[PDB]
Amino acid sequence: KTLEVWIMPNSPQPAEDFKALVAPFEKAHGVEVKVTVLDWGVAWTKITTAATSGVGPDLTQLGTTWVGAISAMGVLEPVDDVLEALGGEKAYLPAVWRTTRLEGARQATAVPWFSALRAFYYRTDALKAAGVNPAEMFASWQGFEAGLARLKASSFRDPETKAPLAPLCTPGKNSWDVLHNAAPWIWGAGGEIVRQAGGRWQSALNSPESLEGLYFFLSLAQKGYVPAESLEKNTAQIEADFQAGKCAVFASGPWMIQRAQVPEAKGGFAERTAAKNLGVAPYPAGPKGRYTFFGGSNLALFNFSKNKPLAKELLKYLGGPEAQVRYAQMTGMLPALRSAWSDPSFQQNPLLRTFIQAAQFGRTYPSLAGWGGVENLAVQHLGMAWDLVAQGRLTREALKDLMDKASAAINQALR
Ligand SMILES: O=S([O-])[O-]
Ligand SMILES: [Cl-]
Repeated sequence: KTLEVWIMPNSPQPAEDFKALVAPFEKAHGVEVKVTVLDWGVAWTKITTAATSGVGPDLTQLGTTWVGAISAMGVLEPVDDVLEALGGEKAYLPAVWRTTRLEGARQATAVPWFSALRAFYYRTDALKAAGVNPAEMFASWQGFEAGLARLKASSFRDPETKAPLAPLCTPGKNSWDVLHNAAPWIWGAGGEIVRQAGGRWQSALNSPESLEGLYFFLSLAQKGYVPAESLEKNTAQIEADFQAGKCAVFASGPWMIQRAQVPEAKGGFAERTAAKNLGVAPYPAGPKGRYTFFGGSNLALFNFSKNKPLAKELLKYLGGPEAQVRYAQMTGMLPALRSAWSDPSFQQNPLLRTFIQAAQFGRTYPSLAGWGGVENLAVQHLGMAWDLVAQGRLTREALKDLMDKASAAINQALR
């Protein structure tokens, strides 16, 4: 008696980690869980083919931003029942709960599995040497920029590189997460990517507030705070640069905390100066709010499964306390289930405690069926803004004309 699950590579040994996660469930139910690991390069197309053909697994992982699109194809089983048995809506952050359904939909089609959230890592030694107080650097945007000006002026050299640290490392346009990097700034200025008006969704990227947050973020790169080399690279490469002592400050997820403990030999950075001088702070309070970008993944049940009762039991298991703590450990993510945040594995680690403070500002995109195309069209136009930054040519006026073009393309795709 077997269940099939599709996952993406969430942990260092994806298949082995997941088989170890579900071993107590297999024992309690006398069943085998078969897991297939889908590379992020192919997971979407594969899940899409499963949806159209009626051929696929019992359960699939979905990126949180995938929920709307797959739910709208009519192929996912309602899991309102699973979510109630896990404690219902108030068992989750509002931003995580929004990812359980197509936006506006009556029934839940996905169970929260784990959360990817971004906070700022910083070199405690570099801020010390630049005379930057971390509380002030991360309390306002003015403080954030004043902090980067002291880090730019600083004579601090990394003990290993014997070279200056870049004040801020961030990707520009050559990364999968272009929109995610900008989102906190758009939100913090009081804006948003999409808005409801006359009862339908429209681009809000050209709103006054959205443009202010975007220009604030992008102009940091234009003022000398971000290396030109950062703008050509992806998030993984920027991670590597921070580990190798080239960056004072950069946004990433909780997984860096585990990597700081792992030898270079085994793909961690324990021996690097950065590992022993690691601070974390949430994104700084904006003038019109304070927001932490949430992503990560949920689990869903194809309505063609012949094993819905056992699959729902496995959804309750994976979504529930013990597996929530266990898989967060394996993946270096935060549990989707808020009760799992009190586990000693989190509470005994001050860096994880800071990620839990960052979690209270949690915000996600609305779960639109057409979210992919909105994000893709946004990212096309943000990329052109990053090109202007790279030349020192981004003005507020030039940013507005690109986001007006973005907004016309987005509105047509939504209309
Ligand atoms: O360092 S103590 O806060 O875990
Ligand atoms: Cl939004």
